[PDB]
Amino acid sequence: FCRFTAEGVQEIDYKDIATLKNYITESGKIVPSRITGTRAKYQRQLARAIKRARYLSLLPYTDRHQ
Amino acid sequence: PVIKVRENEPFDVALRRFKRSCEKAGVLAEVRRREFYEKPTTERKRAKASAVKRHAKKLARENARRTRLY
Amino acid sequence: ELQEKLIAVNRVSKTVKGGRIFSFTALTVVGDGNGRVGFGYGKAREVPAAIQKAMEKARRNMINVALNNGTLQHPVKGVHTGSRVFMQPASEGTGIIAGGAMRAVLEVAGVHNVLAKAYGSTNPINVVRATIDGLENMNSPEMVAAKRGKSVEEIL
Amino acid sequence: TVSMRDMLKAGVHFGHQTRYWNPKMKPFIFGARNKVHIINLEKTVPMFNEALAELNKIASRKGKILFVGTKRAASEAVKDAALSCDQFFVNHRWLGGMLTNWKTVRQSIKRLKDLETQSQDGTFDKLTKKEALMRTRELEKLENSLGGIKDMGGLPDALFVIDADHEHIAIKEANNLGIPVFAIVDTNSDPDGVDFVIPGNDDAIRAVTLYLGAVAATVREGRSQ
Amino acid sequence: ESFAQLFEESLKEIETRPGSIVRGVVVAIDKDVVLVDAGLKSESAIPAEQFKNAQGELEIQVGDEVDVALDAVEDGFGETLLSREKAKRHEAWITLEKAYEDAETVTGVINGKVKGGFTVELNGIRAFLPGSLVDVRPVRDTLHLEGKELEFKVIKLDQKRNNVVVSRRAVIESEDPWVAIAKRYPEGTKLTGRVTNLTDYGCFVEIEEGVEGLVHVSEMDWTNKNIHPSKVVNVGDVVEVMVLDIDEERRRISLGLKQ
Amino acid sequence: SMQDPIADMLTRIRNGQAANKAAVTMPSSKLKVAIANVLKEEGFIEDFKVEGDTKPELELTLKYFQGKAVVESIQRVSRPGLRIYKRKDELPKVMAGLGIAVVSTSKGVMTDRAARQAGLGGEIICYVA
Amino acid sequence: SLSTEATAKIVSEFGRDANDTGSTEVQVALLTAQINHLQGHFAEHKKDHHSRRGLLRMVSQRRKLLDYLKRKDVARYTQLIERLGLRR
RNA sequence: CGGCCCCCUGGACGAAGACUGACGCUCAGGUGCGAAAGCGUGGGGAGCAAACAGGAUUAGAUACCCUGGUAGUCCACGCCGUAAACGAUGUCGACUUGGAGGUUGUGCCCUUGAGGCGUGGCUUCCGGAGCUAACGCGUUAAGUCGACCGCCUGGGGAGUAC
Repeated sequence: FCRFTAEGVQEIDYKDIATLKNYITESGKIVPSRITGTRAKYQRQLARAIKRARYLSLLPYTDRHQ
Repeated sequence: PVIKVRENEPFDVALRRFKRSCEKAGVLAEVRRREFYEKPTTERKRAKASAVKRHAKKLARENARRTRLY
Repeated sequence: ELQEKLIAVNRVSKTVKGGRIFSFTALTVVGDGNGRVGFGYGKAREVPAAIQKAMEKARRNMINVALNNGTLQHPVKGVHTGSRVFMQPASEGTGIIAGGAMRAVLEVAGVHNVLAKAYGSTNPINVVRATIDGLENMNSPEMVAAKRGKSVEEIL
Repeated sequence: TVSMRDMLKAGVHFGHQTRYWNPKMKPFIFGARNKVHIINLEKTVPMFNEALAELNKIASRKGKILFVGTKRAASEAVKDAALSCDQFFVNHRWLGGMLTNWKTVRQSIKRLKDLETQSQDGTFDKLTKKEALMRTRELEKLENSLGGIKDMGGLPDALFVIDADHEHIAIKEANNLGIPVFAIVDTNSDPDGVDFVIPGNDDAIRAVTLYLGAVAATVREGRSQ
Repeated sequence: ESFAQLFEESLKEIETRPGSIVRGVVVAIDKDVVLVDAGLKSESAIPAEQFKNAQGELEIQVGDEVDVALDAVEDGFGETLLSREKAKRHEAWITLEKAYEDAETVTGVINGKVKGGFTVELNGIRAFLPGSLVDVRPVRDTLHLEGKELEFKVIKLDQKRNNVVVSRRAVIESEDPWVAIAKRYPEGTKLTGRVTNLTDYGCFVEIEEGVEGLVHVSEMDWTNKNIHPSKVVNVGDVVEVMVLDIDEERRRISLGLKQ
Repeated sequence: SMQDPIADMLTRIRNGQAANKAAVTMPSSKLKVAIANVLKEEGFIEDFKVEGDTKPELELTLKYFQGKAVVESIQRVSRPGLRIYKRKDELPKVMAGLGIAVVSTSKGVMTDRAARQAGLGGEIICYVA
Repeated sequence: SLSTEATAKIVSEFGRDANDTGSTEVQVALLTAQINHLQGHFAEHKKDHHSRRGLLRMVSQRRKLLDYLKRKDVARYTQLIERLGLRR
């Protein structure tokens, strides 16, 4: 039950923070493709986006850090 | 697993919640894993072995199920 | 009318808590001196019983073999497990030139004239089986004609 | 004799799901509707007719027919079919080596008969209560197993089967001895052991009944002849 | 000939996949198993509990016709998913009928809110609606004679996840689950959910528009460990459950049943 | 790479026989066609049919008598690795005359017996039984 | 890889029809250009072994092509090797 | 071969077309790449840790366990050329029943929805015929064949001596 297949997105955006936030943990970790049911191709992209965000301090690497 | 006790929340409940959060995180498990160095080979082996086991559980057992026990 | 030859008898063991339980295997083969052959492999605590069992086995599940006179119709290979066997038709008078278990099967089958070598393993049980297979597969001229949609004179 | 329309109504044309099929049943399959295999009734019917004819012929020479169906849905029905044409049957679990090992099973049959006699004709009664109970239980067991085949005497001259994959042991036994086999063979089943294959739905009850009934009729006809 | 080919496309034309065409004739009844034949490869093992109406006893003898459902084929041997869901489509059609004249009228009787909306029951089935829907104003049916007779006037429906809150009394008055997972959230919002499969540690009740709930084994009852959930509740049944916990991240809404 | 077309054809035929295939198709060649014709004459296949202009496909129609296959055995003898040429006296007898040996001679491809009759030997293509 | 425009240019020059592209000579030219390009890269990056494998393969292919040309038609080959400046 | 970014760069696959026109397959010698450890010169050195030291354990304990700990692991440029370098399965091509997946394209179809019907590439498991000493392999063959190469000929002595 993938979101990105239905939406039909060409590429996942690191700037689209809200969207990312659904796929990240309360502890900051990226959520598995088993749980979200994201398609494999998209999942990787999502992960990459998240990573990018983390570099730009848009998303946090973890809950504890400060 | 950062948590804040809600207004008029019991202590025990809060504790339980915290525990749940911890479990979700898999923090303890992670710690256990990083206690000692696992050779790459060993890591590989476990992963594949585990996978195999899972597969066995899924299919062979299902086949067994079709036939009644008594 | 049926002739029956006990090829081999072998003592086989099973280890148990006490010690070794021994038993006997009898390999026999029976035939009517024409196409019909059948081997039987019987097992029992005593020899004679085992032999009897083998004979009984043989007598059922026989098999027919197309024989051009006293000999085979063409050179035929037969394999089973280790034992791979070649047998070749031969002129009247030559006799059964074949070794061991193989000979016995031939004799009962009512082949009188063969040139037959057992390559590979010569484990009696396997070799007899191989021989049987060879015999079985061997097609006659008439049969071949039938298969091919021709007369016997067309094939020669 | 049996029409195509009737068969269709029954649900003969339906088969098993596509993942459970046997590729040796690819000739008898027509297509796949809703991911479920459809048996070709154009190829089935003539075969069925032929089988029926064969059965009739067998009957005519005083042949013994054995009706096998241990599905438990069509156990009631097969027995009924058997009884209509006063033939023999195995509606509960086929005893491994019923036919191949007849001589042992002949003893069992005899025992059963004896038990029955004791129950009915003797009228002695006066038996220790536990012992009596045990005896009764034994009788029940025997009846369930060998009730249809108690009057068979020897081996049957033909073997009608409701499912080939389910009764493979029986089929195998029939092949070893050389008894003609008349199997109803769904898409999942193997037709190679069967002599007179009948491509049709083993599972559906109405279809099974239909299959039985025609066969019974043919047997009766043969007997009459 | 092509008689059969044409007959095949004919029979394709005169059936469909869902429980739509009321076709299976009940051809054997035995407690506790009904069985039909809707022109499928095999007969359904129907429960008796998809067919007794509103007080416990059976309603349909031999020959009677209800459609069932489909799109799932062969678990080993057999054919269907149950006809009772069939019924849900009919209910949906009646609810939809409202749209035409902007007013669906039956009877709705709603005594109380498990999760903030009185429960309304139509015919055999009972549904849960959000808190406003029960009353047109602030009237509140707590002062009304218990389990009172009105109809239902619809207040709110969730359109994906099936929750419908309907309007008792006042006759005169006339990606997708997981972003905004804050609706049934706040601590204990009770829900009505059908269980799906009980995995010997769990029960898997999950209804609210493409989510997954567990109610695992610890609550379920008021005994902890010796319980074995298959004994204690059901298979395929709409029950009392509420959230107790949502993680919108590792989609594990952990519902409960001891409440 | 494809090195021996005749051999390949033979293999295909064998596989068809094994697997109870009605007809066996392959890319056509003149030699192959000739072989097919020979087989037909000798009665191991039902019929052969070449079809196409640019890249034609030879289609043999295999034969089955009483369930089992007709072509009991079919081996190449000459092969690109190691060629076999026989003189008319040295020509073989497959299955003691019951089978045939396809032999390519100066006067076209023919069965061994035919070759013998003619009074000429050549390249031994395949044994068929 | 070789840029599209460059490739096109190469094709036009060596190819008779300019739509042809698959002409042996054209192919050789294409290979050669690529090789030349990669020389610069490999001067810089001596440990890039994986990449160098591809280059080697390309070279081999080119050689093969040349050989083919030689047996078929000598004059053409000679011309080609004058144009490209291939020692052999 | 695993954070993220950029620069240079090799291969794979699909979609249609268009072109070249057997240019192919395999390969003794030859050439290159080739884990870890190891070597050389120059850097670096957190953690880990051969060696080493102490503390235990023990009959002993030149080990396992504990506390420390140096080469090394890291980088640059050279050398080494071996591993259960394994799928213990040479490379290339053709042919022979099926099922359940994964991954990555792509054509059509009302995408009426996460779908429906195909068609390509790579890939995991199960299993048929056949094969196999059996175990098992089974369209990714260990089946049926062809082309080329490599290699084996009882165990030890020995992959050692010269």
